[PDB]
Amino acid sequence: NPKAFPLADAALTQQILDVVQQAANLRQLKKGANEATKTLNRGISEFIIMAADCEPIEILLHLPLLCEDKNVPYVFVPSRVALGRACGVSRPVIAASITTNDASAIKTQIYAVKDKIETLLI
Amino acid sequence: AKVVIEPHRHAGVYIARGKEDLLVTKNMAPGESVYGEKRISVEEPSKEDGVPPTKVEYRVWNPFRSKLAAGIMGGLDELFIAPGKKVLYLGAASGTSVSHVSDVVGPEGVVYAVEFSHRPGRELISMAKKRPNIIPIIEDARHPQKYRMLIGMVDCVFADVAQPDQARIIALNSHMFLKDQGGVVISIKANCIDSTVDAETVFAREVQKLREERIKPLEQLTLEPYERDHCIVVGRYMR
Amino acid sequence: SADKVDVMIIQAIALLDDLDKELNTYAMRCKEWYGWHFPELAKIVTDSVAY
Amino acid sequence: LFEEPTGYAVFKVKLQQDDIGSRLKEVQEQINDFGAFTKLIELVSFAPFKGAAEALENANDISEGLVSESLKAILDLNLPKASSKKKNITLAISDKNLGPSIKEEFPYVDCISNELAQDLIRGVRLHGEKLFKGLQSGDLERAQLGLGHAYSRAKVKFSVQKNDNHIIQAIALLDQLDKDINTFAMRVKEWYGWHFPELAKLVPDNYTFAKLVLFIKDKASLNDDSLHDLAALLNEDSGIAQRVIDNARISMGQDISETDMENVCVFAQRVASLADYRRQLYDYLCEKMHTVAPNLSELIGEVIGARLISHAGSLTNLSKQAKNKGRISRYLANKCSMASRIDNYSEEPSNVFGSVLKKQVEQRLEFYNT
RNA sequence: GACCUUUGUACCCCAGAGUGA
Repeated sequence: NPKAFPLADAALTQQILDVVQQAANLRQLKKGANEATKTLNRGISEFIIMAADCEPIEILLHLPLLCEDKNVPYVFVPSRVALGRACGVSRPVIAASITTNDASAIKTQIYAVKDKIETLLI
Repeated sequence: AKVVIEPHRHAGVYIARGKEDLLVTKNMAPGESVYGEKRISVEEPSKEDGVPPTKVEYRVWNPFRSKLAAGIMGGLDELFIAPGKKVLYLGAASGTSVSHVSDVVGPEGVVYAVEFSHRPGRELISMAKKRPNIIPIIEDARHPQKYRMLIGMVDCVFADVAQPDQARIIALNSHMFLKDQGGVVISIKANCIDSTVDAETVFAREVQKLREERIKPLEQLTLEPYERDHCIVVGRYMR
Repeated sequence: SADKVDVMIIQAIALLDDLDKELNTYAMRCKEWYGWHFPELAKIVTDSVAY
Repeated sequence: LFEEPTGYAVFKVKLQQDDIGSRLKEVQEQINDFGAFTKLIELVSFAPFKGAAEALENANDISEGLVSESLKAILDLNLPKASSKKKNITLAISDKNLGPSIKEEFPYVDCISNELAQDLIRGVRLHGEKLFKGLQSGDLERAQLGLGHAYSRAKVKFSVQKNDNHIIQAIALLDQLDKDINTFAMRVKEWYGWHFPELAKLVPDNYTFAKLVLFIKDKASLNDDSLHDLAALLNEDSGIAQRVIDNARISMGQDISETDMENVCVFAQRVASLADYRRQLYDYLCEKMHTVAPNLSELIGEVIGARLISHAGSLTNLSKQAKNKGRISRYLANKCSMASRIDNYSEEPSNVFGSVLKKQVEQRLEFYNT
């Protein structure tokens, strides 16, 4: 029935958009459910961001099944326009993937976002 | 192609030799595929009358995709799951392990699968239509008293559920549905319990509260080649 | 006859085994299909014709 | 205390009387004795479900702390003890939540659940087979298996879009049927190639040729008129029938008896059966292709849809995956990947999302030209 | 007493899991 769970609140959404902004600054970001599915195959994916205003929505339902197979966190965001904007990118991106790097300059922000997401998934 | 296959020390798990150390089991489903695994066909047929030629395929078992094959390749002393027993399985994430546990429990043995996330459950209903030994029972794990009629008494319980609070979950299942002197095997993901602290104190209090519920641990181990920051613990009930 | 007909046995016994191959082929196909509705039958009755 | 608890299973609803438990405490004599004996408990009464529809509906009720009415009827047994509520009976069960329900419909009855994992309740289920007093056991654990199928299958599945393998069986059985058509077709064209060596060089069709050998059996009577066989399937004014008049005169083949021909009538009837089931099954594949994957048959039609899902094995398995022609084929790959994920999820693929998707394929189809 | 390989014919003319303004 809901099909839009979990959907994030306000300050977590802008927090995620800022983390995606520095992630696009550090080329540690994947753009597209095609690419995101490939990163879920290679096991390099930290977590997955999906949009809620994508028409249709059922093209994006494969990512929770593949993530729950791989035990990977995921949270919906309401805008695909702002989700495109946080990529340093001027046309919308429906879904983005966070890649794995322990040498990442922004790693603590990624662990805090995974703390909020993994808090919300339970 | 050209490999040879021997019976290992554990009953029900078969070793494959030898241009890679490979771990295989017998498939009771002819020519099925669960995740694009590759199958090795080796037979002891007969060209004589009265006996038709056998067709036997074996399935490899990725230790990256399951925790138990990673457990066996890492070295582990005994396995409580053998031909003949009953086994209660927790965690149902993709059903990939459930095929191999269904292989190792034999056609005598019964596999009991538990999940609450309703969308992967239909896959296991389909595999239940494929393999006639995988019995799904779909419910929240936290209330096993809600399906008191729905399962028998079990020799051994395996838990692969990542929670912050799995200790009460195996407490209720262990107090309810387990036989005397059975086996309890628990999987642990490190950061699921806590992440603000070392994993090792989490291991100590994990074995501690595990020991408060009348469970004797035998040996734990760390899986450094295969799945980093992850450990499995093997113990007895009322030993 | 003009040919001294004996070749038709050689044809027919070449056809009979392929007929049984189609027989257990389509019988197992029917078992694969009908197993959805009623799987518990093949362990009890195993013959194709009675199936 | 005043104890008289209830054993619950798929196996019959049973009321058992107790003598006394151990008010003695948790040591390693009483637990290890009561693990395996387990006398001090006797079977008073019981009642079967014996409805495969009945048991599951009851199982949701006990699974949600809700009583059934046969449970009230089996809790109508205290009469030779001269009363209820002089008893102040204490029940002990497995559920917390069922307690306040029984206390609601019974003020006569004290009802607790302490202890929740009271080991006497383990003492029933660790020795249950021996208390099958008049009860079967053979299909009883089979009712355990299938009733577990009934619960887990019941709560999430309603046979919604079942054709994840039926389409694959249809295309595989169909293709092996066509290979089996060419099998008998070569044998019939060899056979009538003996008796009449020219019609095999005339009609290239298989089923047409099979009916021709089927209903004639004589190379001096096969014409459009006297008798009429090219006035029913084909018309006599065709360019074939004049060559049939041409061929029925100048034949020099072997003249064979009827006994050799009746076996060939069996062969032509086999060809007729094969053509029958392949046309009907082809129609069925059109129907369920229109049903279970509508947007895919909007895009690429029936055949490549059935073949590609026949590669992946299910629409879920196709769903989880990902010289100036491969731009078009790549575009079709992406949009068919999208349409598959549409068709996977519940009856919004009944709409025309794939139709405007094919309109986008028409737009890209305009785009490669310019 | 004790099915395997070669010649000729038809078809296919070979981006998917590639890369990522």
